[PDB]
Amino acid sequence: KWWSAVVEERDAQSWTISVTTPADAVIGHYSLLLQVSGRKQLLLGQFTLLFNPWNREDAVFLKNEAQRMEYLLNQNGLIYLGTADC
Amino acid sequence: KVYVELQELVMDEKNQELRWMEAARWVQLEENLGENGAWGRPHLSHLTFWSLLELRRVFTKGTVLLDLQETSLAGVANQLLDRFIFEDQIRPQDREELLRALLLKHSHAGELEALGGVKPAVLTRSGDPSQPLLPQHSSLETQLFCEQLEKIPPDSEATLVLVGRADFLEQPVLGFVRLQEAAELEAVELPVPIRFLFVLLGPEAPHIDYTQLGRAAATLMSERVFRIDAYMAQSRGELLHSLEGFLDCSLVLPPTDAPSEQALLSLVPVQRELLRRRYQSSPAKPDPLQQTGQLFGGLVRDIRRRYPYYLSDITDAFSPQVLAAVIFIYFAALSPAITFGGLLGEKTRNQMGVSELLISTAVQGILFALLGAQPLLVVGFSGPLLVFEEAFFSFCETNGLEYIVGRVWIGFWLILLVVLVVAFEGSFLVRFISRYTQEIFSFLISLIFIYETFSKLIKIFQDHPLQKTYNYNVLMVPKPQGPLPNTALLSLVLMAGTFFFAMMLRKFKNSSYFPGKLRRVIGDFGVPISILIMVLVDFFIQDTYTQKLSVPDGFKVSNSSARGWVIHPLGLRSEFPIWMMFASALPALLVFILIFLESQITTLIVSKPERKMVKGSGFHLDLLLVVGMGGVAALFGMPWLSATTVRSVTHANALTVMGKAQIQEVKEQRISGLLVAVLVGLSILMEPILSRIPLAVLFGIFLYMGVTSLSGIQLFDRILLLFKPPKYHPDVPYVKRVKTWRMHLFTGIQIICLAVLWVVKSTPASLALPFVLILTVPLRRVLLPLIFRNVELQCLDADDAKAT
Ligand SMILES: CCCCCCCC(=O)OC[C@H](COP(=O)(O)O[C@@H]1[C@H](O)[C@H](O)[C@@H](OP(=O)(O)O)[C@H](OP(=O)(O)O)[C@H]1O)OC(=O)CCCCCCC
Ligand SMILES: CCCCCCCCCCCC(=O)OC[C@H](COP(=O)(O)OCC[N+](C)(C)C)OC(=O)CCCCCCCCCCC
Ligand SMILES: CC(C)CCC[C@@H](C)[C@H]1CC[C@H]2[C@@H]3CC=C4C[C@@H](O)CC[C@]4(C)[C@H]3CC[C@]12C
Ligand SMILES: *[C@@H]1O[C@H](CO)[C@@H](O)[C@H](O)[C@H]1NC(C)=O
Repeated sequence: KWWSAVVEERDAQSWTISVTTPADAVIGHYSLLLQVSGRKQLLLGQFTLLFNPWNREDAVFLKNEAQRMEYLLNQNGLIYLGTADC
Repeated sequence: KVYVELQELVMDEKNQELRWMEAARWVQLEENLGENGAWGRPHLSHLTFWSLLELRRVFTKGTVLLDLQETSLAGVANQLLDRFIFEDQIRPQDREELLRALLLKHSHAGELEALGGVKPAVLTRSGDPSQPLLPQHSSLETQLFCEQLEKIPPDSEATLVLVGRADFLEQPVLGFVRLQEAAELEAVELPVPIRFLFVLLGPEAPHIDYTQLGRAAATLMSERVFRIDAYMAQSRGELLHSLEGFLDCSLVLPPTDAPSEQALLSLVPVQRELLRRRYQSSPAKPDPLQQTGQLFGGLVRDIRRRYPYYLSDITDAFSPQVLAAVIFIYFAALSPAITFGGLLGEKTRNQMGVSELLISTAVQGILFALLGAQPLLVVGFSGPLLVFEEAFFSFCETNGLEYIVGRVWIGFWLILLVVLVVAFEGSFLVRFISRYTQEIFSFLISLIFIYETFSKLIKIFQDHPLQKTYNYNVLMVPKPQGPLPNTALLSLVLMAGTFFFAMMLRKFKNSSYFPGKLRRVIGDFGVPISILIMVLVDFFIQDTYTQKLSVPDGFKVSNSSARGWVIHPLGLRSEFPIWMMFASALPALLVFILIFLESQITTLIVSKPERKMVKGSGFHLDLLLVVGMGGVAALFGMPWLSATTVRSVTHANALTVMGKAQIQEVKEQRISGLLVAVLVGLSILMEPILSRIPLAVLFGIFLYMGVTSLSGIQLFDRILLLFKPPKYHPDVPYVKRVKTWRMHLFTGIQIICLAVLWVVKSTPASLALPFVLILTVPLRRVLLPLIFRNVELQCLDADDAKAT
């Protein structure tokens, strides 16, 4: 439920790592770095963290999947103009 | 070949009068006229892409007057403009002003300076020229070739290319004229008749530079295939067909951000094939350690490699850095000379002494600077040579043998040995001495130098111990006969002070303080400045005694009753035995191995590729010079010398110019070593100056040279990496491509070798050090691959510091 990482699959040459972030994490651009003992920091890469309407513990949690696609994923919107009777 | 002249319509500076001025000329190769009034360097013609694109466009709709019966520029221009109008290329209202422009005065290079120069002009409907409106671009040919006629054959015919800009024109126009008979015109001053006339008029337009247009037309006329086609063309299409083949065989070179010679020479097959295609239709046809297997081949190649640089070897020394290096290496070669000469005189009963060593060092250094292929080496006496001198003296005194005559015969054998070695190119065995042996030897020699300097300071302390009470009335001749107050402590203070000042000025050279050039200067003279400061410091303390430099009284033999300047090989007082004349070869053998190893390893260290020496180093000439000079000096009762490592490394370092951490260049010249040798020879007459220089200042200088000579040794760097954590380790191939423990095992094996050599040097059998050092070559070449991979050895033992 916080920042964490676990190796899920591993061969002799690579680790498949599952990384979690907290449900109340600060959003924005992130840098991921790896510290090996006896070694200096190494930048693994960059990722962007966003609010999560799909997560129950998030403050923006939306109960409905249809509501989630409509109110977050749909880029084709409708703005209603005119008058009340037209 | 034919003459092609390009003239451009320009306006002058004094009367603002438009006229024609020649901008370039062609006799196959193209010459351009600069603004100064002189012709630039002739060059192969290169064309812009836009000039050829526009030349093809105007030529396609161009005006051709072939076999035209005119013999004057007025007659040609009248007919050319008459068919211009007939071809609807210019309007009849334009004929009057265009004819006025063509039959103008054609100036040449003889009146550029007489006039006020020329500026580009555009013809207007009014007579006065218009200032060009498009952005001006200065000619690339003028900037590159100009900012600094007998080749015309008698039967050759000329071509005139005229380019001009007129604002009152719809589109650029090309007029091509081939006269029926080659005639002389007032436009060309040269006495060559004109056959062809190119006229390129038009308005200012984008992507059209009329100077480049004229250059393209003149280059096309200068081409042999097109010119033959031009002579035999009876229609415009035949000229057009020849132009298409010219463009078909042209090579366009696109811009690149990383130009190189090798990538450019990858187009040699393309250029050859294009030239072959062009002429396939025309009737014309297109017009230092290697072994050579030859006696004295290495010596001759060594001479030919370096002797052409002799003029630079004198002029490159005209810098204050060279003078500072002279002042440095003078002391650095004089103090060991005095010390070793005193030891030689003490051991050999003054048969060979200080004066002999001084004169031998001077003469041999002068000759080596004048004739050596690597003049950065310092030639002087060394420790192993002293050990050989004592061993040979003991042997000669054991069997009742004269020592100096045995030295004469050893040198006589040395001459034969070095002649045989050079005649068989034996110096190519040096290539088997890799970075392993070189760095081991350099590190050992620097450590020995530092240890001996500290031992001299320690001996000063033992001679003058710190005690509560001293005898004050002690005799002061010729040296302290007892302990003296304040002597050892002042020696320590002087040594520490001169070392500290030298290191501070070395850091000041690389610092960011003061004007940089002044800091670079001050830093170059850092060792002389420190020497002067501490010499003054000891000068102003008069009561305390410090041991000073002592030179021989004069240029006399060190022992008048034993020998003269010249030694008789048959004996001085007793007849020299016959058997020793042949048995001198074995000690001569040992001396040859000692001198060969020391000198060639020093040459390898000094002339490394990472040291940025471009003048070359000769491994055959220098060995021959050093050993032959030693063999000759043996006949005069003088020591044979060798290219010492510490002195030569210091000499090369004092001539190295640093970049903005990275080696930039080295002042490789013959004057610095020559001046050091001359000063060493003159040191006898400089007694009032040298007698005020204490030995403690020179000891601090020696410590500085010892700690400085470790800069370029990877063994020292890896030993430091032993005390340094891996994460800190630098980005070098032997760190990034070799495991840390493997690198440290490599360093530990080198350390074991260093300990073995130090132990060997500590025993009386210290003359076997060259052979044990040689044994490190079979180590690296056989036993090291048995525990290290080829990758690890390439990364660790790299000749030029490469990542395999
Ligand atoms: C000894 C001078 C006495 C001071 C007299 C007072 C007058 C005085 O010396 O200052 C003005 C003058 C300014 O002139 P300016 O800035 O043009 O001179 C720069 C200076 O020579 C640097 O050392 C150079 O860098 P580098 O090292 O060659 O890489 C740099 O060249 P570049 O490489 O950047 O292109 C030069 O441009 O000098 C100073 O730089 C300030 C240091 C004051 C020096 C004070 C030292 C006590
Ligand atoms: C960077 C510049 C160099 C820095 C290193 C300093 C080394 C100085 C030499 C000390 C060793 C030495 O020489 O001591 C040895 C001497 C001699 O002993 P002895 O019994 O007379 O000798 C016996 C031989 N006989 C029988 C021929 C006489 O001991 C002394 O007199 C003791 C006093 C030592 C003073 C040390 C000065 C302070 C050093 C610390 C500074 C940080
Ligand atoms: C390589 C150099 C050292 C030459 C090798 C030395 C041998 C081969 C030669 C060189 C000069 C020779 C000497 C020249 C002259 C004489 C005088 C004669 O009445 C007795 C023999 C004697 C003394 C010779 C002995 C052999 C000798 C010593
Ligand atoms: C010079 O040589 C002589 C005799 O060969 C010897 O007696 C004398 O001690 C030597 N001089 C010196 C200073 O050793």
